[PDB]
Amino acid sequence: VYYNSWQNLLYDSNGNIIGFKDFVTNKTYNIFPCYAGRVSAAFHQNASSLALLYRNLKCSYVLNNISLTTQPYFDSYLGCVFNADNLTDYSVSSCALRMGSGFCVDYNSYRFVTFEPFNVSFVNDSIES
Amino acid sequence: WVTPLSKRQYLLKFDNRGVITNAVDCSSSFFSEIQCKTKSLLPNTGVY
Amino acid sequence: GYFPKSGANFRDLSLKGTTYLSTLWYQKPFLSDFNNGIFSRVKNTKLY
Amino acid sequence: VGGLYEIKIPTNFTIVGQEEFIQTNSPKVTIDCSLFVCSNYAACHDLLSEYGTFCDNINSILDEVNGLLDTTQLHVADTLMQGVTLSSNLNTNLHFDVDNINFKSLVGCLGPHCGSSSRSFFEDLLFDKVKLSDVGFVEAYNNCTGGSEIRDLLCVQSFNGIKVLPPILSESQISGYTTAATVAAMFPPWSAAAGIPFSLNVQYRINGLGVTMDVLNKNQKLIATAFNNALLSIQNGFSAPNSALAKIQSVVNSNAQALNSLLQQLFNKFGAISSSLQEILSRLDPPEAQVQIDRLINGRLTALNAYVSQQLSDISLVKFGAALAMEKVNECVKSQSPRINFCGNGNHILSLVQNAPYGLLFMHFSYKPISFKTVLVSPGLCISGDVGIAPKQGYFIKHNDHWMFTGSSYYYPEPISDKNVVFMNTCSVNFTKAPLVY
Amino acid sequence: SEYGTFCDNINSILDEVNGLLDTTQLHVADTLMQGVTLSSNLNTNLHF
Amino acid sequence: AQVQIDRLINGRLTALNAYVSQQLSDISLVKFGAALAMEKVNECVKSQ
Amino acid sequence: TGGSEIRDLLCVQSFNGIKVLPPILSESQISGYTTAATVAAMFPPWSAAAGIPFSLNVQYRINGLGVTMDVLNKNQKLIATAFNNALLSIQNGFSA
Ligand SMILES: *[C@@H]1O[C@H](CO)[C@@H](O[C@@H]2O[C@H](CO)[C@@H](O[C@@H]3O[C@H](CO)[C@@H](O)[C@H](O)[C@@H]3O)[C@H](O)[C@H]2NC(C)=O)[C@H](O)[C@H]1NC(C)=O
Ligand SMILES: *[C@@H]1O[C@H](CO)[C@@H](O[C@@H]2O[C@H](CO)[C@@H](O)[C@H](O)[C@H]2NC(C)=O)[C@H](O)[C@H]1NC(C)=O
Ligand SMILES: *[C@@H]1O[C@H](CO)[C@@H](O[C@@H]2O[C@H](CO)[C@@H](O)[C@H](O)[C@H]2NC(C)=O)[C@H](O)[C@H]1NC(C)=O
Ligand SMILES: *[C@@H]1O[C@H](CO)[C@@H](O)[C@H](O)[C@H]1NC(C)=O
Ligand SMILES: *[C@@H]1O[C@H](CO)[C@@H](O)[C@H](O)[C@H]1NC(C)=O
Ligand SMILES: *[C@@H]1O[C@H](CO)[C@@H](O)[C@H](O)[C@H]1NC(C)=O
Ligand SMILES: *[C@@H]1O[C@H](CO)[C@@H](O)[C@H](O)[C@H]1NC(C)=O
Repeated sequence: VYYNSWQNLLYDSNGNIIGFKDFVTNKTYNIFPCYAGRVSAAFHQNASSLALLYRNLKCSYVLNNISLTTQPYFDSYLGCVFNADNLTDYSVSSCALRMGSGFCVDYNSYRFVTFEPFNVSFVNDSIES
Repeated sequence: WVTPLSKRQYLLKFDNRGVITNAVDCSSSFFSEIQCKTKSLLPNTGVY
Repeated sequence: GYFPKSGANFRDLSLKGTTYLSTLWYQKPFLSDFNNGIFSRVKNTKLY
Repeated sequence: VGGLYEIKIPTNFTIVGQEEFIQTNSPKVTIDCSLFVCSNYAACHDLLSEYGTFCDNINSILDEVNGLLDTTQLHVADTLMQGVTLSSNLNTNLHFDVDNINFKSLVGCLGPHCGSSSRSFFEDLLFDKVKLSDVGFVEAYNNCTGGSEIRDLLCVQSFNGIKVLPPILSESQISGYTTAATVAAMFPPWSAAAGIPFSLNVQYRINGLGVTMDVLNKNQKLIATAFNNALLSIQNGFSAPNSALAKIQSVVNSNAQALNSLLQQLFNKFGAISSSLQEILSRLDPPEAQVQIDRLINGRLTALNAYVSQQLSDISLVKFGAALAMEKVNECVKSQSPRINFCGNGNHILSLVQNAPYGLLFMHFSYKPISFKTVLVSPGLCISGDVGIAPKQGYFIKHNDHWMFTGSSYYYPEPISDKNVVFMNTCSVNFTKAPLVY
Repeated sequence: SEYGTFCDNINSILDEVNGLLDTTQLHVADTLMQGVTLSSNLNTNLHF
Repeated sequence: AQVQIDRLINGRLTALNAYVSQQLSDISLVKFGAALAMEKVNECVKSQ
Repeated sequence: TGGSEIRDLLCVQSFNGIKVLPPILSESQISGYTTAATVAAMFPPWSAAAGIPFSLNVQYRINGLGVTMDVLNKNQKLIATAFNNALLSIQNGFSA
């Protein structure tokens, strides 16, 4: 509703264009940047392939808008993981491929597993006097 | 009422409908300089 | 941009006559230098 | 006056709680130097490749810095878990208070059957007031492809190659470690409480300040209620403009400010015709576009070197803070080291720890005098065959025209005995003469 | 002015540094004064 | 004059960034020294 | 701005925008705090000296090293003289 008769471009504080009104149709659009980002690749010297993490992307978005691949995939907490088996039920006390938030990539194929470096010592003695 | 124009730097504030509600002539006074430095009409409490 | 200087003065250059015109009305300081430009604030005199 | 001095000795007391946040971690900033300097523009990536290793150096320093943060977070978690032994019969759904002291708010879910719910009510109340924790950053970046009309600066930073990664251990794991370290003082084998019940440890710590045991073991209910009232006052204190919560928010704010300044460096012209590579490459051909783009490359690479040098300087302070927090876990929470103002100010009784965004929050509990009696005290007596005696953690006082001892932190006259005395084979000068004693 | 935020960054880092020094000097003075209780009868012109 | 002044501006801004990076490094050592002095006030002067 | 013919480098630095500001607490205030912390050991309630007279604190600290109490409370004048001689040696040692 903000475009007056002499106005056709919406700018931010930095001087990027972020919206416009089309001179022919008078339709109004917001402009958003196309997605840009890195791939976090985990590699082990004893392996022939990478485990790939697309941080904060759901696998449907990666496959539909970035690239199709033949590799198996799943939606982990950190984002879409390719070429690793979802085994967060399993746990490891040491990890060379630390992904964040207590998740680790382990290699035998790759596994995506939880990192739990410390334990409590347990005894079966009574708590009560 | 008439006053001279010249090439000057202003802070301009636009509201949520794109009207200029306020302005600051940055070199006109010490408080105007604090407003332009902080890009705000009411700077935070502090020593500048 | 081309803006007024904040804290400078406007001059009320309007003149109202009834019959006689003063020859001083057509000299400095009324006749004024344009330089870069001028900003005007004008009262709309709404008669009936 | 004679051999005696006027001293104010406490006649009543309470327990007071004091919060202390110590930063042990910071947001793991990672920069893609190539994406930051050149965006999607091939003509810039060509020129940037003729600068050679500068992006490799920026990436290598940031990877070292982030490895120092990861190693520090592991060393803090190791320090929390060191020596902790718990009973497998322990169930925090039923076991939450002992000896009239209530720990229900300090203890989360224990064991994996409850999942990531191991955050305590105290830690929940502390995390809910800080938007950009680790899970806060993960949710903000998850929303960048959500199609939302909200233009989050975190998304704009990430699309320009500036991103915060999650820490190697989630805050829910650390909250599990602070929960386990807390319950390790509550129940046998008491592995964090010197191998004795928590209330007895509190009682012996207060007695060590110069308070007679005879008041302590009759006032045990009043001491327990003072203790859990202090804990409730700490919890309620986060709703006010709390200095610990202000410090935690200042960690997030200083990070967000530094990233915002680094993003604003993309819009400086550095004496080129424009700050936009789109405008340069749509105005000039390669021979002149090169001259403009090279000014932008030098500006942006200078801004990255400045940001890197600031980041190295800041992470040195984060390592110093984490080393202090590990020292307080060891010498205030797991044990009571004989160091006066180390574990907070005043007559420090005992300390407890809870997880916090990018750090640990310690609660220090102190013996606080409420009211005082002015009394005349002797620092020593000369008795019998000029044998000297000095009081242990206390004073000699005249009571009913008879010499008696009192503890220095609580007025309670009790008879003089070898239990509360240091002997000397000769009394010093200006010790009060008392031939009738012993 | 075409280098934009460079001087703003220099000023911001030095203001942070000087705020760290000020906070440190307060914490040292607090550490000196912590727990100090003196008699109001004390007068160092006679008691030394 | 612009081409020459721009070399002076780059030289002087580079020198300020170097001085800033040195100042941050030095103040980290001042904080470490102050933390030690508070520890000595507590553990040598006010107690043993 | 005193009009002196002396060209102090601090003035040239300040006119080029380089200036040292004073600290938020003056060194006079800090010397007040160190004075207060010092007299807190001299007199009751002895709040910095573990709640006992300074000479007794000194004697007990020396005894803790493995010195019998008998020689300490017999030689108290010699100990006090050694102590204030050490303090004078520090003050005089600032002239070297
Ligand atoms: C000494 O041993 C006794 C018996 O083992 C302990 O007494 C128990 O103490 C708990 C508090 O920690 C009492 O819980 C209270 O229950 C009422 C409801 O009945 C509730 O309203 C209170 O808020 C509180 O939770 C418990 O009733 C009590 N049991 C008995 C049989 O007296 C005592 O704590 C031990 N320690 C000391 C220092 O006395
Ligand atoms: C797009 O918007 C413009 C501006 O409102 C429209 O042009 C005006 O249309 C009215 C009504 O026909 C005329 O009275 C004006 O003279 C036109 N010109 C201007 C500059 O106002 C235009 O008709 C709209 N077109 C469509 C397809 O919506
Ligand atoms: C990845 O693997 C984990 C572990 O097997 C899955 O988590 C379990 O999911 C089922 C069904 O929702 C729940 O009943 C369990 O309670 C979950 N366990 C845990 C530890 O959370 C997870 O669903 C898998 N995710 C994908 C996308 O494959
Ligand atoms: C930690 O506990 C789990 C479950 O009992 C076990 O698989 C793992 O080997 C333990 N690791 C260590 C370091 O104790
Ligand atoms: C505790 O564990 C030991 C070793 O398995 C066993 O001998 C003992 O019977 C157990 N006691 C209980 C109560 O489970
Ligand atoms: C100690 O102080 C509390 C709070 O004022 C009061 O309830 C209690 O009765 C007092 N006890 C004595 C012995 O004065
Ligand atoms: C992320 O997006 C969802 C849906 O719009 C919203 O409910 C949630 O509050 C958002 N969280 C953040 C941190 O933006």
